Parts: sequence; C-alpha cells; structure tokens
Amino acid sequence: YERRAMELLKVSKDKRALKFIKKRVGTHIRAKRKREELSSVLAAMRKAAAK
Amino acid sequence: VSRDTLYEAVREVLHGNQRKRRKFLETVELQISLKNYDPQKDKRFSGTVRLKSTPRPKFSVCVLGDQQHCDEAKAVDIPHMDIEALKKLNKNKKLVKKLAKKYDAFLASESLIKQIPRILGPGLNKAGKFPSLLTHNENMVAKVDEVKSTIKFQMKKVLCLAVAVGHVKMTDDELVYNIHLAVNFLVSLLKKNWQNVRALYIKSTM
Amino acid sequence: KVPPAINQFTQVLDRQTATQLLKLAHKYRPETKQEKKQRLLARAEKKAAKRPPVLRAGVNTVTTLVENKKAQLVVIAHDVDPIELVVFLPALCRKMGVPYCILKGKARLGRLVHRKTCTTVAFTQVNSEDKGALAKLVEAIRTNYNDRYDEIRRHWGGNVLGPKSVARIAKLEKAKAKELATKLG
Amino acid sequence: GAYKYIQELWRKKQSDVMRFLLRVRCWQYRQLSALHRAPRPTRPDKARRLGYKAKQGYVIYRIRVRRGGRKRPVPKGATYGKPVHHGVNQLKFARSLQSVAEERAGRHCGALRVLNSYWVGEDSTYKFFEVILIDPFHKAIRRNPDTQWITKPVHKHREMRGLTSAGRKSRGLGKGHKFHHTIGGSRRAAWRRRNTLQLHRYR
RNA sequence: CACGGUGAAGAGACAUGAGAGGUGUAGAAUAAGUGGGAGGCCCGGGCCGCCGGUGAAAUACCACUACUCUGAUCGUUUUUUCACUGACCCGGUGAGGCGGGGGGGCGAGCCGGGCUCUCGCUUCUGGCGCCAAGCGCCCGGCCGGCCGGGCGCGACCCGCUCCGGGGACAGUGCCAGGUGGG
RNA sequence: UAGCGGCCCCCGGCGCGCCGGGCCCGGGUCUUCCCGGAGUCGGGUUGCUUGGGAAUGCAGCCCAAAGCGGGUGGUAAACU
RNA sequence: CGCGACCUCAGAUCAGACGUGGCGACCCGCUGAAUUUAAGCAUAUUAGUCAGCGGAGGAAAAGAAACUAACCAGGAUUCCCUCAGUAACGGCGAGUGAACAGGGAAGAGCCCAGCGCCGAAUCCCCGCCCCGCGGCGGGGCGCGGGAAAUGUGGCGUACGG
Ligand SMILES: [Mg+2]
Ligand SMILES: [Mg+2]
Ligand SMILES: [Mg+2]
Ligand SMILES: [Mg+2]
Ligand SMILES: [Mg+2]
Ligand SMILES: [Mg+2]
Ligand SMILES: [Mg+2]
Ligand SMILES: [Mg+2]
Ligand SMILES: [Mg+2]
Ligand SMILES: [Mg+2]
Ligand SMILES: [Mg+2]
Ligand SMILES: [Mg+2]
Ligand SMILES: [Mg+2]
Ligand SMILES: [Mg+2]
Ligand SMILES: [Mg+2]
Ligand SMILES: [Mg+2]
Ligand SMILES: [Mg+2]
Ligand SMILES: [Mg+2]
Ligand SMILES: [Mg+2]
Ligand SMILES: [Mg+2]
Ligand SMILES: [Mg+2]
Ligand SMILES: [Mg+2]
Ligand SMILES: [Mg+2]
Ligand SMILES: [Mg+2]
Ligand SMILES: [Mg+2]
Repeated sequence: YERRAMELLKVSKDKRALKFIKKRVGTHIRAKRKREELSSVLAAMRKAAAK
Repeated sequence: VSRDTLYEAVREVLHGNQRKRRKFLETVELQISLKNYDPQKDKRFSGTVRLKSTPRPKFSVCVLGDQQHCDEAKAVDIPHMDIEALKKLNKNKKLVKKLAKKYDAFLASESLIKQIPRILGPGLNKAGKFPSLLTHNENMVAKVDEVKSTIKFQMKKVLCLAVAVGHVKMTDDELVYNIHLAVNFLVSLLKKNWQNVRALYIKSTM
Repeated sequence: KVPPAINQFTQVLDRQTATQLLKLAHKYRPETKQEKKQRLLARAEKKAAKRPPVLRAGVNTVTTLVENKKAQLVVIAHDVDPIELVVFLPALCRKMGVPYCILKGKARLGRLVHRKTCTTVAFTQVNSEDKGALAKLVEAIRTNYNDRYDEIRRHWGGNVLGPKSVARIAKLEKAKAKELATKLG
Repeated sequence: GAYKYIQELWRKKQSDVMRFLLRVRCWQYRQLSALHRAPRPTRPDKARRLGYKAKQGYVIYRIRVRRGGRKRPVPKGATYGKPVHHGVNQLKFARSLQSVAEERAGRHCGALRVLNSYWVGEDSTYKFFEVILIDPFHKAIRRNPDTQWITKPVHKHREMRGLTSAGRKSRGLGKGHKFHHTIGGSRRAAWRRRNTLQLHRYR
C-alpha cells in the first residue's frame, strides 16, 4: 500500500492518495504523517534522479 | 521547491557559461510551468515579486511626473515628462506606443494616473502599462532600482510563465536567493502547493 | 522467488579464498578456558611476584564494532537458523565501508572459536606480520561484495522449476522451434 | 547491537523479505504437529524481551491454533431460550488465541511454568505462537536469585489463571477511567464488592 | 476480504517522455498567449527585425507551456483468456523401476557412416519361478595343490519433488445479502 | 478457679565471641555520549460486555503504524 | 566412497528431578442459563447469577500510572465510611448504576529486555579430599565434561543512565 500511495502521488492524486492512506492506516493524523514521509522519500528519489 | 537540486542546476549553468560565453547581452532567465489549472477559468493569480539585486543589466525605465520630479530626476539621469507633455504624446497613438514598447516598464506620480485614462486607457494596457505610483517621500534614488525587477506573475490564456533573473557574473548565493523569492512567491500564489509544477529550467538564455 | 537480501547468502567465497581466510583466522583465535586459566597463571607469576588481537564473535559484538567503524574484516556464515540475525548485516557493512564476506559454514565459523556454531566473526586488528595478509584478503573480498552490492541487492533467487517440468517445457519449446524451422522449410 | 536491527526488521511485515520468510516458515510449521518442541526461539530478541534467557531451564514450545471465533457448541444450532441468546455463529471467545496457545502448551508440559509467548506466523486457518516455558526445579533457575518467583507454588499454571501477558490483557485490567469494572483485582472482585450489602452492627 | 503465488497474450487507463498542425489581414509568412530584451549567429564584415511597417496581442535574440493527434519503449496498475506448480486438495502403494540422457533391435530417405520416429524380450495348457548362476579384479590359510572370503558387471547413468490427478480454484476463517416451520 | 505462682524437659527468637570465605565499593561540579518492549498501537466491522451514552472493556476477522512520537483529556469530525 | 563438524529429529527400564489426583469456605481464568419482574411479551431484568470446565494459596487476585484531574493540583494496589441510589444506562418503561475528590485502615517498593562498556569476566553436572552432614550446602583441587557469542554475568531502566 505504501508503493501504491507513492504511485498515486507520482501522478499527483494527493487527495485520493491521502484518502487511501486513511483507509489503510486508520486515523487521519497518521495518514497525514504517512503521506508526508512518502512525499519526502519521493522527493529524495527525484532529487537523486537529477544527479 | 527544495534547494539542493536548485544548487545542482545553478552549478551546472555556472559551468555552462563556458558552453556559451554570451555577447547578445549577458543575462539569463528561468521558466515556470504548471500542470492542471484551466487557462480560461477563474481563481486567476496576479502578483508582484519584489527582488533585491536586479540581476537584469539594462532594465528600461522612464518616469511620468509633476514638478519636484524635475531636478532630482535630471541629477539621477532618468528622463522626465509632464502632463502637457503627455498631451503631446496623446496627439497621436502612433509614437507613444512605440516609445512605450521600446521602454519596458514605466512609473508615474500621483495625479498623472488620473490623466492616463483620458482616451488612452485601453490604448496603454494594449502594451501592458499600469504605471506604479510614487510616494510623498519623493526619493526615487535606488527606489526605482528596487521597483524594477518586481516580476509580475499573472495568469492569462495559457499555463506557463518565464521570469527574467540572473547573470553568472553576480554571486551565487544571492542569485539563488532571487530564485528562492520567485519560486516561494509563486508557490504561495498558486491555488495549491508546489505539486502543481513540472520542472524548472534555470538555464542560459542562449 | 527468494528476495535478494536472503539470496545474497547463497553467493559465497570459493575454496581458495575460504582456505586463505581460514589460515589467517586460525592465528587470531580467542583463547579457550584452559589457555585462559594458564594465561591468568602466567600473568600472575610475573605480576604477583598488551592483549594480542583476537577475533570478535557474535552478531551483537560484530554489529556494534561495525557501526563503530572499528572492524577491518567481517565474515558472515551463510546458513544461520533465522536468517534475520544477519540479513541486515551486509547492508550495514556496505554503508560503513567494512569489507564483508559470506562464508559457508557456521559450524566451521564456530570451530574457529571453540564452540559449536557462530553467526559471524570479525578481524578488528592483526599483527604487523599479517597486515599484508589481511590486505590481500580484503582486496580479494571487496571486489566480490562491497563493490558488487548494488548488483547483489537486486538479484532475486529461486524461481527455477522441477527438472520434469523444465524437461516438458524444453520438449514443447523445441517442438515449437523445429516446427518454426519447418515454417520456412 | 544486532537486536534493534532484528526488532525493526520484524516490524516491517509487509516487506518482501518478511513476506517470503513468513510464507516459507508458516508452511514449515503447518507441516508439523500442533504442539511441538522448538530447539531455540525463532524470534530471539522477542523471546528475550518477554523474559527468555539462553540458559538451561528455558524451553520453547511452538503451538498451532485454529483461527476464527467460537461457534457455540449446541446440537444443531439450537439454544433453547430467548432470542438474545440464539447466537451460534458470530460469537467470539473472550481470551485471545495467543492465550489459548499458552494454555495448550502448559497443559501439555504441566511440569513447566508458562512465562510468556509471541506470534511467529499465520495463514487463514492457523495462528502460530512460540510459548516460553521454564523448568522451576532445574538448578540454574532454582539458584538464580533474579528468576525464582516461578519456583514458588503460587505461580503454578499462570496461563490458566491469566497471569501471563496475553492472559492479563483479556481481563479488562488496567488503570483509569476505562477500567472501572476491574477495581479490586477483577470483574469478579468489583462485582462482589459493589453487589454486597454492608449491614453494620449499629447501622 | 484473506490464505493465494508464476508466466504469455487480449483489452483498458497515456505517466516518464519522442515527434508534431495553428488565419478577421495587418506584417517577411501563418506572431496559440505571455516575461523581458540596445546589441547573437555565421566567420572588421554579413542577418531579418527589437524599431519602420503596424494589427485583435507586433515577430530579432532565448524561453516555458500548452490544445489535440500520433508513435515509442519501462505507464504501473486493472481486467479477460490461455498455461505453470510450489500452497492447498484427491487417489494408489509394503510411497518398487518417475523424468531425461545414453547404449541396443527394428523402420523412413542418403552416401561402412550422420538424422527423425519407434520398441524393449511373459498369450498353446487350472505347472514352476525368491534366497544368482556366470564373468572379471583383489585378499587370506596350510606345502603349483587344497580350503576360504571381498568388490564390480550381470540388474546402465544423472536428478530437485513417491507416483499420478486437479490447482490458485475447490476449501477454510470473517463479514454481507437471500432462503430457511429443519 | 485465682496469682508478674513454682518446678522439669523441649523448641525457638534474641545478644557477644572465634574460624574460613566474600565485598575491596561513595557523593558533589563540569564535559562528552545514550536512551527503549510491533501483526503491537491505531482504524473499520462483527459479536459479547459496561453507567460509559456516534461505541467502556474484551475477542474474532480485515487493514495495519509512528517517533519534536504514541495514549488519555467521558459527543462523532477538521484546525490549533 | 569414507571420515568429521553443525542443524533438525528419534530411541532408551540411560543419570537425576518434576507434573497428574484430592479438598475446594474464601481466590483466579473461562463458559454461562432459565424460573422471575415488566401485572401480556420479544429488548431489558433475573445476571456476568446458578449449573459446567480449568488452576491455586494460607491468602489469592491486584499493584508501582500509556492514572486522576483542570485544581493553589494530587500520586502503586487493596479495604472501610462518604461520594450515591448520584452522574449515567433504560420498550428513558420496569428497573439498572459507577467513578474522581475527601476522611481513614494499611503503607514499600522495585527488576529485566533494549542502549552501552568489561580477554564469557556467567551457569550446570560428574571425580577426589576436608567440613557440615533430617531444607544437599561451604572451601580447595581436576591439560574433567557440557551450556552459552542465535548473548550468560557485572553496571544499568525513564525517578534518567
Ligand atoms: Mg464471558
Ligand atoms: Mg501473587
Ligand atoms: Mg489493547
Ligand atoms: Mg422455519
Ligand atoms: Mg414453532
Ligand atoms: Mg492457674
Ligand atoms: Mg448487558
Ligand atoms: Mg481536545
Ligand atoms: Mg469531548
Ligand atoms: Mg532413569
Ligand atoms: Mg411477566
Ligand atoms: Mg403476572
Ligand atoms: Mg408467561
Ligand atoms: Mg447481564
Ligand atoms: Mg459455579
Ligand atoms: Mg489441580
Ligand atoms: Mg495448601
Ligand atoms: Mg501480580
Ligand atoms: Mg487510587
Ligand atoms: Mg445522598
Ligand atoms: Mg448489570
Ligand atoms: Mg479516592
Ligand atoms: Mg550482556
Ligand atoms: Mg543485572
Ligand atoms: Mg516507570
């Protein structure tokens, strides 16, 4: 589900990605935290890709 | 946006200066691109970026002002022009558009934006002329150098803009401060966050 | 389909590298209870009238002195009972630059120390005679594991069928191949 | 140490390495009997977290338990009463399947005391739990001052009175406003103390 | 929903990213809109323009994106079909010759020889059939003779599931609707 | 029976003394390091339970964590 | 082929121990009704009660906060008085029904894993000698055997180290 959520965020369906993460992990605060660290690791891959 | 890959981009164009060695005047720019905002739809963002260095060497400026904007303007070497001189300009819509198209951006005093929509309101925004007011402090020395390069991020009939920032002769950390100002002002000005972008080409002009 | 973090333990040192490593390891063995009791007696008959370098054993000791950078070579057995005791350990050694090798036999690796089994051993220091020997071992070992880790990390194991099914597919695909040769005649 | 790496790697159960190992091992433990001796803990750091020490006296007995609820064992699904007690199918057992594993391990090896237990794998039909048992008459346990609470006769069959971890989790015990029904030591103690009549001498 | 996987096609979604057409004229055409621009490129000279000219935004110089179409390969998932087996299941057996590779007897077409297929020794009768003959190579005891053993062919070799049959479906666990005077 | 009444055994508890062995141990000030229990929490659903009422507790099933985090703060939910 | 490690798994009337069963007033874990009341009865009530099953001890359980609170804050658990037949639950009907604060009885705290350092510094068993020998323990000697590096012991645990 974490791979599916970064796949949603790659296509930038961020609201549906947050809803799917909420359906997976439960509480909205944990969902926001999960989506934030998936954005962080996806940004890490994108900032690795340019070099 | 983050700053590490922007550092990588400015390093690769600081060493891409040797790829070019410019002679059509040394200046660079960047682009900004957006993904899914409708070009014909509402929530149109329209703002000004204050920039502190002005990394654009020949910024083309004139003043349109009343008395007490004469002697200090002649001592700072910016051409001055009066209300009856604007009547002289208003005598045809032939030469005034050409002078305003040769010049880039104007600035004007308090009571002459009252007289700029006589019959020439729609004539002057045809070339994008909203002249910016001065103040009662009456000190335009380097305040014109501050008012210039305030880049207008404006939405119009397609979804992209370009911003005139940079020369590699200037210092790198101030240049990335300029691009930081541009990108965080547009990310705040957008209807959503920095997800709306595609990429940033802070490249050379030529 | 075995994941690569487990499949990396199937690729090991060969016979020559294993014997050259064991020959070095036989000289840095930790002393047994007999040659520690008599070592106590030998210390006492001269002090009551420095520690030589040894092998560090076990996942906790080896893990702790790998993350402290203090290891110079680490040997990990291929066949521990839960593999999760050491499945992180090649990744840890690669990030902290420690030369790691995977050796066949926790029985051999716990016959180095005087026990039954051990998961891993580590050379922290060696004597000045064996510094060139550890240099030649490390230059042989690092070309297989530490420099090949980005290829090792994506190499999946298993996924090979039974010989009866491989033979059936082989007969079917060679029938298809010879029929495809008969297509053009 | 290595144990934090092992612990954080056991926490990522949906990863590929863990899914492979849980699948392979769960097949292995499904191939064996429902109650069998394990030569060592499968989860060493989890076992020592719950109280295992690798010394003589600690044994591991691995248990297979059947998943699901508790179907009410009435003949042909007929509970002869009011319709609130007509439930047969969707009922649940008050204790967890882990505590069921501990009580099966203890009732087999009645000469050993249940210390704790932990989860090692599952599929749709079984849950697998490793139970740590201890021999209170071995001299290592009998002569370690730090471990001899279990030697005392009050710790006979902790798993059958719910004094283990998975046993005490099912009793509703705890501190605070969520656990007002176990003031005393139990639901029993609270109900007895509240549903009594203190008839004093002098009223 | 879960246990519950492997591969190949069909059908989508068109993401990374390749190529590409723009007419109320005016004007160097056919400027999709915009930021800004005083002197490249080509190698002192040359080139349209930025300016003239001038229209609904004036085009040099470098720019971003688009609207839509198309192709490409890893869109990555979803879906259908066809297969696989290792989960699971069923059957048989004292889990007794399974699968390949040989080697041998026939056939097919060529010059004693290479290649494809095939077969493997029991049907004339209400007998009998195990506990090895034979061959070869070693070893021992008593003065080449006697006595007494061992190994190997006979009974080919290599393997990773006993052999088949199904198979990610039966099934089981938990929910959901229907049916339910048993 | 009464009694700080008696006598004789026994079993302790309580003090001092000897031999052998063990233990050869702290507080304050400053500096440098380190620190946590996962098919668990939590979510949904189901069933039981509770005074706990948009769910008090427990359990099955499914999902399934994080670390300036988590739990609680008796009305579901978002922001602080 | 053969030998030896290790792992996993057997066998033994192998050496030494331990469990079973009873009692069950009190205690712990499950399982768990219906009579009854509601002037009928199905939710409710009876009742988490009886019956059933398992496990103990001289007490058990509980217990040193993933607590109460919102205060000028308290401070493990257990028990008594009061809170209080109250908040609250309830075909909001019948009925059910706590908790905190307060006063007392009692009063006590602590330990691991984990993180780290110390030549595994740790444990068990057999042989000999001396003692004590009816709770099988103390000292010393064993080039005596195992366990344990898939982590024993010493320090150390959120009050910080
Ligand atoms: Mg119950
Ligand atoms: Mg107790
Ligand atoms: Mg819980
Ligand atoms: Mg019926
Ligand atoms: Mg009827
Ligand atoms: Mg008397
Ligand atoms: Mg109830
Ligand atoms: Mg709040
Ligand atoms: Mg509230
Ligand atoms: Mg015996
Ligand atoms: Mg009635
Ligand atoms: Mg009546
Ligand atoms: Mg009646
Ligand atoms: Mg009830
Ligand atoms: Mg009873
Ligand atoms: Mg009993
Ligand atoms: Mg008793
Ligand atoms: Mg307790
Ligand atoms: Mg209290
Ligand atoms: Mg009152
Ligand atoms: Mg009640
Ligand atoms: Mg109180
Ligand atoms: Mg330790
Ligand atoms: Mg300790
Ligand atoms: Mg604490």
